[PDB]
Amino acid sequence: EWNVEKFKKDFEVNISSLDAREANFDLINIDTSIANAFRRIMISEVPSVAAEYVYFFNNTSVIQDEVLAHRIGLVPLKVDPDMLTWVDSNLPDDEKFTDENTIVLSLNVKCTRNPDAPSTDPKELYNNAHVYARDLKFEPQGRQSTTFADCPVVPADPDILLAKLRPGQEISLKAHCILGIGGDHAKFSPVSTASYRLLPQINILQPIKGESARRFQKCFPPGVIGIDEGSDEAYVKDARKDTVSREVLRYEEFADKVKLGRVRNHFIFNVESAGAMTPEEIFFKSVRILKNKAEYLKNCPITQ
Amino acid sequence: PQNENARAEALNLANTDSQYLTPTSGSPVRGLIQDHISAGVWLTSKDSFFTREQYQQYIYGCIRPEDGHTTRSKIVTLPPTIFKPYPLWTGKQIITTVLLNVTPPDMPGINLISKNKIKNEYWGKGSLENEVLFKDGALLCGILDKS
Amino acid sequence: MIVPVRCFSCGKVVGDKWESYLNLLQEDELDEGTALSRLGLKRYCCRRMILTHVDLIEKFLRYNPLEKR
Amino acid sequence: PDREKIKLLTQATSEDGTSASFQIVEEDHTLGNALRYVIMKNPDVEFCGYSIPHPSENLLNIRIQTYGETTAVDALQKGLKDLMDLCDVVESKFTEKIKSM
Amino acid sequence: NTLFDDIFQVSEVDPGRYNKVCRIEAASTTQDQCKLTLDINVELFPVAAQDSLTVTIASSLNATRSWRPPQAGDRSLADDYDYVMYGTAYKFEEVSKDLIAVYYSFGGLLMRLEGNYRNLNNLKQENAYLLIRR
Ligand SMILES: [Zn+2]
Repeated sequence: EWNVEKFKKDFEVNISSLDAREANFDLINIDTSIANAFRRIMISEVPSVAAEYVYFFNNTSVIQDEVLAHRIGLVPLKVDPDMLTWVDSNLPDDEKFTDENTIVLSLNVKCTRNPDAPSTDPKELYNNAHVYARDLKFEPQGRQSTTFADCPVVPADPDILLAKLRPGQEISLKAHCILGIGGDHAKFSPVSTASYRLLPQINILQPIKGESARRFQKCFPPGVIGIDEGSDEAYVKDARKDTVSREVLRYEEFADKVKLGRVRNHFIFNVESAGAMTPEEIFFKSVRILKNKAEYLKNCPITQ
Repeated sequence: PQNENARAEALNLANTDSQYLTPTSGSPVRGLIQDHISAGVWLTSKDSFFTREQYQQYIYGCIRPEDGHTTRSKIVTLPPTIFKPYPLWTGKQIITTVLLNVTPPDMPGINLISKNKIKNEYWGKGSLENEVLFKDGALLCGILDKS
Repeated sequence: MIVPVRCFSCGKVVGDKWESYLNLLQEDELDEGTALSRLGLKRYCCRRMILTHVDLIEKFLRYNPLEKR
Repeated sequence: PDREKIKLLTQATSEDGTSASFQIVEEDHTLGNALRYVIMKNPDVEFCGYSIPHPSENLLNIRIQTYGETTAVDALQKGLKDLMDLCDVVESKFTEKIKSM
Repeated sequence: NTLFDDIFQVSEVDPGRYNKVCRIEAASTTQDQCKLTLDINVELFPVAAQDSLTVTIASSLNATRSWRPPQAGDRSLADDYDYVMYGTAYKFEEVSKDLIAVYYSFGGLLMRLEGNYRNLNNLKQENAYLLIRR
């Protein structure tokens, strides 16, 4: 018999490492269907912000307009969503873009020549030769230009190379950054890699003590198999550190003396962020999306 | 075609149905080709077992009453081949259930004693898994090949 | 042409690690493998991204119809 | 209230009234497998499964066959009501362990 | 009610390239001419060589519409034995004078019992339960 309160009794969480970008946490005594659901939402549902409409005024660079526009879209912006409302597609462009729906980023770079002794460095030989993500100047407009006062729009990674130029060439554009989801375009992904790995199980059938224990220990990563003494059997110190290479099974002396399985209930999640939200926030929102999905169907009329 | 006489012809004479047997030798020219043949050898194998949840899923996965696949207006299901300890269905039982829901209820089940491409020696000692046996529309012996 | 923004396979930003990689090979005199490790590229997909990058843009730029000679 | 989301396929619904197929738009395995799992925990549900007619068309079909004293509509309503409570349990335990850290 | 009951001695347990099934070769401890060949799911009910198995054939368990999963307070004939299988009789073979051998199928898992007196009780029925103890 399974109850939602009986699940609360057995369900456990274990945080191994929680960095500013990546969090490694475990979900103990939960079903595959729930663990897989969170991973799917933490890569599809999770949305973000980024350029969408690049308006070019001039581009004398070697990099084609389409390519340069696509590169700006790919550059992640250190912009927290919820600050922006969702844009409506049916009404025209004059009503479509507002101070609540759109963020404007301008790029105005002109390359010139500089006198220096000559292989010679491009930063020495020319001025404004390399166009970086940091060169996308934030332009606040309309009703709210005070809401982004203590929050300036800056790309998450500024040193990203956008274009390379030679004297005479120029880039003049107005990029319209909007709110979108990762399912539409990868340029909206919030997390890098959200994946889980099942806890490896090493079922030792025989004691296999002695020099064979030292041979068995070399088949698994260093911090997995621990030996007490020459006797006292051969135990598993940390089965979590195992890579699951099945190296132990390709030896006649161990092929029948050991079994390699898993703990179906135990999940080892690894979540790295793109930079917009913290890895915890991304997981929390994933659980909140699954709950909201079930809630939306609960308060809904079952037609026909 | 732009008229009903030409429609009727393309639906009853030149269609694609009434063409299971070529008139050259009266042999079949219709059947599954690669993944399905390899899938069948595995699904109808003795080692293939399925839980109530798994079994019913495989049934509705291929038979949808709403698309008019059924002949009984309710998906009929066979009892498990293993009752105790855990209720389990065999792979061959899925093949029996698919026929039980697609063949007419008014007519009796199919009776056929055929053979397989895979010799009994491959399935171990004393197996009869080469002899394809259908008794009252029930796969009781043998796997299903390209044959 | 230039270093791609993000790894084709997973999506880890690689565009900021091209010039830094050449500095680890020139000044630091390290091997290809250790240089990529210091940049924070452990997945072989992210590893090949920079390691296998040609950078034809430097060859392409030498043809400039806007400056004499 | 939007009527396109949930629809009762009368061409498969029992005259009265345990077995019946439901068709949900803009849904797949995500809700599908989770919902049939919860519906199957019901002691009155005889048969339950989910089926996606085709990947290109945004449809999700869920069949609920029960024993007596409960309609398929009630079994679906219980399934949705239990999944909501299940998610509350997950959300409550996660908040507690964040503080416990 | 019951149709057959006897205690058998296992002489062979062969997997035969199967990870979960085994072909059991047995002989009756009471009757001399009685022999058994049965496929069992060794994963659930393991059988070892030189073992005493109480194999029993029953018609039902003491009119049913369909099988239902167990629910609190349900009593069955299966509660007395460890491993229970449901199958059908498909072939009736006669071996020389007085000896008769029956063929059963528990969904691919085949059984071949050889005897003489069971000709009356053992009949080709689309419903025959096989129950094993110890
Ligand atoms: Zn990568």
